Amino acid sequence: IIGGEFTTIENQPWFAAIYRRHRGGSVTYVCGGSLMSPCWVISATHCFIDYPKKEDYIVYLGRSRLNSNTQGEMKFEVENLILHKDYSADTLAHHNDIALLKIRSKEGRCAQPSRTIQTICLPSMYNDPQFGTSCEITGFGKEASTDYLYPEQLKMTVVKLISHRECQQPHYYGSEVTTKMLCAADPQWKTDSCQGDSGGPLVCSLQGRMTLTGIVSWGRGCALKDKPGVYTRVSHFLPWIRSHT
Amino acid sequence: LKFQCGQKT
Ligand SMILES: COc1ccc(O)c(-c2nc3cc(C(N)=[NH2+])ccc3[nH]2)c1
Repeated sequence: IIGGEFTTIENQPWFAAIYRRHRGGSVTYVCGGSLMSPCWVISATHCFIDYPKKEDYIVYLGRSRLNSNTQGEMKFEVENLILHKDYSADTLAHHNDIALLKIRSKEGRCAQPSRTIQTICLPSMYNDPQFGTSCEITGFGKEASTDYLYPEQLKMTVVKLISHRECQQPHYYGSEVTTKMLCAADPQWKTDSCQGDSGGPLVCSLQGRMTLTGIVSWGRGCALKDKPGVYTRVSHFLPWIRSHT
Repeated sequence: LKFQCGQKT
């Protein structure tokens, strides 16, 4: 995240950190995700697309730091990895970029509620906030496009949703953005999501609840003028989500 | 005890 503040998981208790193992000894970070229900985490298919081996991923809940342990964290293996059939990538955009990971702990259970682990609410069918709404995004992604390392502390920032009309302007993204995507930017192009934040949540308040309105998906550069970050519009995937959850 | 989606506190 460019800009933002450093935070702790108590502030984003539904954020999930997904790592990949290289038995060479290291486990590296892959993407973020959100806990929908005790056994299901939702992320982005593009995070897995290249190495769809569920057995090598580890999911942690209740984690405030990237490579050091947080007291209260839970570790899970991925029992099912559901990528979106029809996912497609082009020169920028990812289409149908949503994935579901069913988690199981070594004891055979799903997540348990604590002060650092909570689910986030889903929107109702095709129900979104109106452009202008401020939502927050969280993650362990880069702090600057030139960085080649990810921060160790979890960060968060607030961004505003913009209309499709604004985002589909030719000098923004044109038609690369569809109705199944949402764009969000900082009025001052000062804060934004970046490489490493893919899969994490775009949370807004909808009908009184903190709702998972988008999934961090793509964007040209990070915190660039007229280049908002694009998110998968969760409200348009509700049937898909239910067919599997 | 049980989850309450969206609730931090
Ligand atoms: C360079 O290779 C990769 C690999 C995985 C990614 O998720 C990304 C990535 N770029 C990203 C850019 C943005 C943004 N708003 N500008 C958000 C998430 C991203 N994730 C880049």
